Amino acid sequence: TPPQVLAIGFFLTIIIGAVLLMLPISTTKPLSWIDALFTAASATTVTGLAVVDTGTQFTVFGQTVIMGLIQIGGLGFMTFAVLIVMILAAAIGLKERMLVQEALNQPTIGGVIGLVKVLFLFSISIELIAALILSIRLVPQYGWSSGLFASLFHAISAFNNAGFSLWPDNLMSYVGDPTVNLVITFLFITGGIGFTVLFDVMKQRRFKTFSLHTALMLTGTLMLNAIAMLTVFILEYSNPGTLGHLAAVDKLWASYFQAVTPRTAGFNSLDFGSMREGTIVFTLLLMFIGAGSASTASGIKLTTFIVILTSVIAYLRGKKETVIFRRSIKYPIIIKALAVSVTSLFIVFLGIFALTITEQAPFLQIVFETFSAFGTVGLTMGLTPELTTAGKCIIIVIMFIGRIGPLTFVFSFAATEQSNIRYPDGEVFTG
Amino acid sequence: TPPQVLAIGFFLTIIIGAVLLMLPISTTKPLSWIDALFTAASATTVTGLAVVDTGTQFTVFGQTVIMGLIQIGGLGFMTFAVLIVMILAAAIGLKERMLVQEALNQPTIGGVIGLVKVLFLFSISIELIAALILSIRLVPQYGWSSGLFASLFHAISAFNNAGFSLWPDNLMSYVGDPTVNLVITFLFITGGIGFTVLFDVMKQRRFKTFSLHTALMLTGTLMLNAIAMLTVFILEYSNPGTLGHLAAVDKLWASYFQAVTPRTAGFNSLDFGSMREGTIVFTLLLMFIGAGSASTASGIKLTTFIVILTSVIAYLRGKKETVIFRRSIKYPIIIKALAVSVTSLFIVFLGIFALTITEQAPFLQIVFETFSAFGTVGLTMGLTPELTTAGKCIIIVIMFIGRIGPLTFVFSFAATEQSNIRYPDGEVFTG
Amino acid sequence: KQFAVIGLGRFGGSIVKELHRMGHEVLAVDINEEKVNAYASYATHAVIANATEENELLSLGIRNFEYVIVAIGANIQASTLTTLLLKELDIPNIWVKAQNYYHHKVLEKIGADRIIHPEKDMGVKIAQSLSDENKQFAVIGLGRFGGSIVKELHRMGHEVLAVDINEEKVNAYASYATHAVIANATEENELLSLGIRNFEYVIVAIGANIQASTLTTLLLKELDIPNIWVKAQNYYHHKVLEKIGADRIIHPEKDMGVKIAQSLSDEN
Amino acid sequence: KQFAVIGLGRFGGSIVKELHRMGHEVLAVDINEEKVNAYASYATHAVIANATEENELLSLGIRNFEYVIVAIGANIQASTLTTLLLKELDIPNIWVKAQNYYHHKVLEKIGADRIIHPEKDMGVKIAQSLSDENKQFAVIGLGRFGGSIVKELHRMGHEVLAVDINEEKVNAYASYATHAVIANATEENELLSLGIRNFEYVIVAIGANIQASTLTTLLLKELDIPNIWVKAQNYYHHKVLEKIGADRIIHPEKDMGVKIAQSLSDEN
Amino acid sequence: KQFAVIGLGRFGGSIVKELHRMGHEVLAVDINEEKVNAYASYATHAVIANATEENELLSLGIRNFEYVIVAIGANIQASTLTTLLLKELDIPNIWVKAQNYYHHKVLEKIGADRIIHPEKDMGVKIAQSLSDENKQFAVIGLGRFGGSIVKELHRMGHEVLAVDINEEKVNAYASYATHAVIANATEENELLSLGIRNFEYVIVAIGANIQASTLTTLLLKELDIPNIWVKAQNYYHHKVLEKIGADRIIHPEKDMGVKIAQSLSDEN
Amino acid sequence: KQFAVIGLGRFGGSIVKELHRMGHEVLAVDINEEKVNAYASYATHAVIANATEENELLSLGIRNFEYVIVAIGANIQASTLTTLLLKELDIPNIWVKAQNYYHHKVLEKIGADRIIHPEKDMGVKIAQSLSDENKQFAVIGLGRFGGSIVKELHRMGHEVLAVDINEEKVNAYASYATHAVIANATEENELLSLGIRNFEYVIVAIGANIQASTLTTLLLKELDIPNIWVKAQNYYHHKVLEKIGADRIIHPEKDMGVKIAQSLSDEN
Ligand SMILES: [K+]
Ligand SMILES: [K+]
Repeated sequence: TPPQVLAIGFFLTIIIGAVLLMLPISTTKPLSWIDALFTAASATTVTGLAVVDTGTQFTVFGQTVIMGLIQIGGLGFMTFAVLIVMILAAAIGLKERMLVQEALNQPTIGGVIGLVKVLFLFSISIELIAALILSIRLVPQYGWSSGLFASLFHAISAFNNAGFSLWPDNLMSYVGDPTVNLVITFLFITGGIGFTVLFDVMKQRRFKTFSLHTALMLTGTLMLNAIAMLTVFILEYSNPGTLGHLAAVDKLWASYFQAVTPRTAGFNSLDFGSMREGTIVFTLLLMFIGAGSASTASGIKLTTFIVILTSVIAYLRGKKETVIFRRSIKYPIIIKALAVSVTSLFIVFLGIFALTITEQAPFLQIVFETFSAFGTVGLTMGLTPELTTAGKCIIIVIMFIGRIGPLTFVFSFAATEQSNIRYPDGEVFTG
Repeated sequence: TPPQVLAIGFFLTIIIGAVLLMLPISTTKPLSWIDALFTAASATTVTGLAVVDTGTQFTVFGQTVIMGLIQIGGLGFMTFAVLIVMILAAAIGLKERMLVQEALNQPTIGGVIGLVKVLFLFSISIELIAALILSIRLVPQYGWSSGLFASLFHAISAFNNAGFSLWPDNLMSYVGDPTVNLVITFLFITGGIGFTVLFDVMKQRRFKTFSLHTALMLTGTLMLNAIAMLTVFILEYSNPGTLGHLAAVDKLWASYFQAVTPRTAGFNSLDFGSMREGTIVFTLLLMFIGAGSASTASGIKLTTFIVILTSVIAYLRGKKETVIFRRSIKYPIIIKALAVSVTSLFIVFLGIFALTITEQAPFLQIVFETFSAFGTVGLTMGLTPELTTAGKCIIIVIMFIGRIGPLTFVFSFAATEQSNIRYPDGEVFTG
Repeated sequence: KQFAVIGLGRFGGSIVKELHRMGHEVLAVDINEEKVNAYASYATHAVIANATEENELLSLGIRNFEYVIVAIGANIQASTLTTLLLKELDIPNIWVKAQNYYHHKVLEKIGADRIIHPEKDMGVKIAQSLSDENKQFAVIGLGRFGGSIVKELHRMGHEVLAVDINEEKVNAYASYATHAVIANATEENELLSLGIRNFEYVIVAIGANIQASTLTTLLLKELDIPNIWVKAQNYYHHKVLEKIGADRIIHPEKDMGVKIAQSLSDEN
Repeated sequence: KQFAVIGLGRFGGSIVKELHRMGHEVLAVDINEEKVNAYASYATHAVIANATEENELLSLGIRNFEYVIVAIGANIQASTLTTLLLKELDIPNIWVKAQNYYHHKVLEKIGADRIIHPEKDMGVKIAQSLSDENKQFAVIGLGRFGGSIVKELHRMGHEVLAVDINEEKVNAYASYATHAVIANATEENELLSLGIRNFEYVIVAIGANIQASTLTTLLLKELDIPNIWVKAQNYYHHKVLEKIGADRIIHPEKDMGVKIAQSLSDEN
Repeated sequence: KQFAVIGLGRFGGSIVKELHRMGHEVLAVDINEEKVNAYASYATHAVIANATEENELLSLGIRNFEYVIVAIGANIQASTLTTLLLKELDIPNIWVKAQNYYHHKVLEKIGADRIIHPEKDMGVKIAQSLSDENKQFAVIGLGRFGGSIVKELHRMGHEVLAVDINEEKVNAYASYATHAVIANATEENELLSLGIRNFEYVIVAIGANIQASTLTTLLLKELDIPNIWVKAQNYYHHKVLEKIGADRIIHPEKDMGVKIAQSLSDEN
Repeated sequence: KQFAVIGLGRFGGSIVKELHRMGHEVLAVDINEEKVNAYASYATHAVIANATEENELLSLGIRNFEYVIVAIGANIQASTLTTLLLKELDIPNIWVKAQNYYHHKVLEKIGADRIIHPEKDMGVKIAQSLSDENKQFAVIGLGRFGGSIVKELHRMGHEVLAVDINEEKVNAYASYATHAVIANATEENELLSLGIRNFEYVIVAIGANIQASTLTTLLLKELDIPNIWVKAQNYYHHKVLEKIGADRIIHPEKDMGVKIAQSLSDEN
């Protein structure tokens, strides 16, 4: 069924792939049974964590199989299951049309087969032209054996919001590189915004004719980034460790990128293990709230935040209803928003709790790791490599649960119950 | 007006009292201008924090004025303003009846003058009989000059959930004292449960005839405590620092009390500065959610939690409505619950952020301090004494905002706006 | 000895019919003649008159009657003014049929020697019949009748699964029954989901819309409900409900009159 | 000196508004708060309470009021029981708003020091305004108001062309007017054929269906009717009827209250 | 040259009246005679017949008419079957009055040489009158007419403050107007809060409940609205709305017929 | 071979259920999904669509179906336009459910290969069942069904005591039955006075008000009527009527579908 399928199905691409890389061909140094079912699950979830380094540990075989897993979930689990029935066969009833309506967040089922072609085709479209053309501009340095691949490997990870970098220095080497900061940011940003805002702006193209949702994203997306670059720049300005000593121009490529990478991007322009405690904080929240619905990965999509927050902002005033852009928000959207909200938190809390005891590590890093793990953010304060075994199995579940969304995930093993009889009023205070 | 009055009014009892103790009579060692407007605000908020020690720094004058401030807010700000018009005068219109309906969380105004007598009278009732009688049983040791006072000072603080202990060892001296753990716990527990559950069980006295709210409290209250004693006992069992080395019976007086004191109690049976990282975690959440509505202090009353959580538990299933104890919960309660929920968090986050930079202190303690500060919990990982000035003014606001409740506090400077015109539907995804 | 009933409604008619049966003089009398006609051989004296007019009360030697019964429904003022005039003729014991709560109060300050609530007073009696009849109790339709049973049974200390179509009533009866439920007795899934099958005694007190009263009992009989008691409205309702399988049918107005006709008889 | 009005209906509201205007203390009070709110600055004391409860009447020191006004419409029992409780507190002068005829009688045997019929009592006054205003009289709509004018004017000895939509009323007013006619004021040919043009004073008393009241006055203003007096229902009815050409608009409930508010004032 | 209009509704009547005015032969004809009577001197030939019967279409030499107009409202089948029969007689140009969208389609596959939507087609014309009349535009009531103006004006590129009582319509017109608002034009605070005062052109297209149409225009005229255009229903609505201050009144059915009566005339 | 039924009404639903039973492919499809859901396992293919849209008819490969059934009741235009679109795709045999007489005509000029009148066509069949079932015939309720029996039986040459509540129908059936009578089947004296007891076959065809249908059959069973045949409305009507003593119950819409489902099957 629609939910379960995406639950146990997406679960297999991780297992099968956890052996596609644990193979003696893609692994130079011995890949422990633990650090194999992990790194293979981080790429498929487009999370940005890994027990073992990337560009090194893995050969050309362990770096190619990672781009295939970072693509599978980069559009959803059912975004690739309906694309193998039209290019090889054709025609699909209302039986499979209800599956992609759950893998791209769609309120309609009567029409999700025909789009299947466009999505993936459009995927490898902006992934190639922006990688092998614009990303191979300043990367041909390492030659053609490492300049051709390294420029294509990061796009399938940049646009998909993955965080899997080739060289050990997760992009940290390109601190103020104009091409990098400009090329890759455009990849995970748009790739990050819901497929709606992606498709919307296309045929709509009007400065006004943008639906509530679509119109929302653009505003919140950009707007927020402004508060993000301002935060990182004000706190990590004097920080001698990172950005603090960079020039005048190089300080913007760090604040900007670092204020845009927490969006489940997974790239490091600097190092989070050497930044003011305050900065790291704002991030936990900035990485908690993903970016976009249909997006390409996230724990709690931006939209959810806006709603929940703004909706509350209305209560403190009086508006009997939560109205946005003079186009009121129906009641349902509220309860679901709340649900998805408390869920992410309730879980992330279960992790930060089940890890502080599992491994003797700092507290700030134990919390930063959890939020990032559930939101497939990629940024790690340097605890991913030193993750014990006990804390791995559970952590593998975090990224698993986070990427799969707390809602569409809970609907699987949830015996839907239908109440037909109402009950008496229940008074209760909470002020 | 009802809201504002409790806002700027309760604000004065702190200022006025901040000088009633900064006086050369109640202060032995010089009381800095900073560490005076603080400790005086912590008692009035019944929070449990203090820049300077209690029983020491303050003389018999600085320890008595603290009981008066811990009493004022122990029942609310308007719980003492309507009691000075019936014992000295009598008769009150519908003009003052709308004020105590906001200081004890009441949905009715037509009848809050007559009760005024009962509440306070009933207050000093269980406060005396349970202090000067049951608490002076095993405390007459220090004589009558310190046995008569020390047994009356902690009750006005115990029943009111204050955390202000006389001796430097915040009750830490009575680790397994049967009289202490039994006498004081009963004080902040009941005193903690909403006045409703207090008044309810009285005239109702039936095992069933308990309203939704009242019926709720008892269940959640006890039930939760079980999960609390179990948690503290499982984590701090082997911990050599605290409880870990205590005998067999002394290990229960610690797990129990420590699993009951986070309820904005403020008493230490052990030390939080030497406990497994995991334990401290569960606490931040256990202290975040207060205990009861009408209660006597708390950031986010237990009720709010239940609702919000359980309400979500229904969504994941199907019940078109959130029904509790076969007595469904109306829609309103939901939105308000959410509001009060996100507010506490949104704020506590602002603090944890505005402190990590203000003072060079650990992260775990910076988060534990905030949650406790906004929920007037009393438990401090030993950072209260070492609180700088910059982080004080703001911290004083935290406790101020937390105790006054995020709702009844925001309604003051909130220009109530009334929308009369509806708007078009606004589609938006969040899954 | 002297009996006279004013207002030949369903109630006032069930008393002139019962008393005459026992063998007691009954001065039946209603405003119009439509009823007074059918009750020409059901009472010692059938009279057509209006209880609000003085000369009509006097001319009827109503003063000789120690027991006057005002059963005129609807127009409360008719019920009141009458009892009012009656109390002026120093009528020994005046028994009146009140409609709502306030009717009770006002009629009480006038001098009404007794007030009867056909729907209310009956429910309590049934709530006594269901109790002495034996565990699982459930009453559908919280009308005046169905409400006087959930209130009485709960009083005695018996589980009562109260339930009405809307919630307006179900709310006021949240602490008047073991379980207050808002539902429609015509829907199957609602009857099932409410574990109504475990109830040996189901009470359909839904007034008005007879079909609601019928269909329900109809569904009930399908779940093999041991004993289904239903509140019938008119004569035909009795018949139809009888062919459905209704284990018992009650006529609040009718059945009450006979009881009162027994109270007035043993009263002298 | 002590004034208190119970029930803030249209009538009870037009008295708390007028008395406060004159400068007299008015203890306004209605069952709910919806009305009590809008009258917070229209009376000496705005109170939300139910006149049937004793403790509420006592706690409100209602005993100190020599003039109590029960204007609670609808639920007659509310009007009665109240006056009933009032008479118990030995209230000097209790004035009550009766609904129908019987309400008059019953309220009279309770002890009501005075009863007012907004619709009725007003018609007689207007029937006095139309008389001293000059010959040709005609009243449309035989409601309670329109009926109290055809009855009064005929009494004085003035020609009254009574006429209502149906015949039910027109029948009982066959000897209560110079000419009883059954017709619909919205039809032109019916207005013409009735020589309504010869009437200098037309009275549209048709209640309910406002459009009936309006359209009529509308047609009337077309026949150049000298002075058209119409019975408006709500505020807007006043405005609209004013832009049509209505030579005069009357608010039975409203205009009456102000008169009573004058009777209670000059009464002490 | 040969003109014949079937169905003397408001529309079909405004064409037989207009064409006869110009001086063109009009074979007016409706199902009953009630209308056919009042149009005995409003058409070259008044005939009483049913357009669904063949012998009646033949006997009326309808075949000689190059322009047949089916204006029979209500019963769509009457409108259809007629055009159906008409197309069989090889009628050169058959113009029909469609009701809903589907009527348009079906009538289009039958052979209807032309279909007219009185309400719809008129709105677009007015949307053209308000445009060439000058900035601030707002249309109240999103009926068929009020909906065809918010759709047209937005098309042209003019700000349109669309607004209807409920939301059902306001929703579908969220992207068909500068501002879609859900409100009731009778409430003051709702008109004010919507800054309706800044609009020089207000359009009251709320059909049905005339009072809704009136009261609104009434409130509008109070805010000193420069030019208020309202959709009247019947004749009297015209008059009343005219005495209120309506800067303009439109009769979708009526005003349209005259235009068509001009299209059929200049068409030959 | 290829079967498809549009409109899952009571009729269109009894065909998708019957054909699937026999073992024939049925492309069931209705406008909404409410019905299409309950018929997901009652047809070869359950589809949710609107028969008026072209792309929906094409995309559903409806062209491959030789037998299309338009059972969409109510909105006749829906029934028409559909058949209209169907005839365009050159559908071999299109069977449609007509509502009234004119629907028959119009649907006949469109190209409808077959038109069915559930109520009408059924009565004639029953009129054949009652005939071959044996003298005294009487049909109560002259609805469409009850009217198609008094018309058919009289045709065959059998006495038919036609009778309906009002006279409107009883008038048009004065020469369509042995005896046309105006009466109400719920009144006893009317059933007796009509010597209804002599009739061995009573037919209760009174639609709507189910109670009318019931009570009647109820009274009938009391007069010991040999064989009482009644027209049930819904499922429960079946049950209740079955416990009353109904010798036979007929579902015009339901029972007809099964017959047609037999005509389409034996048709190839
Ligand atoms: K990532
Ligand atoms: K505390």
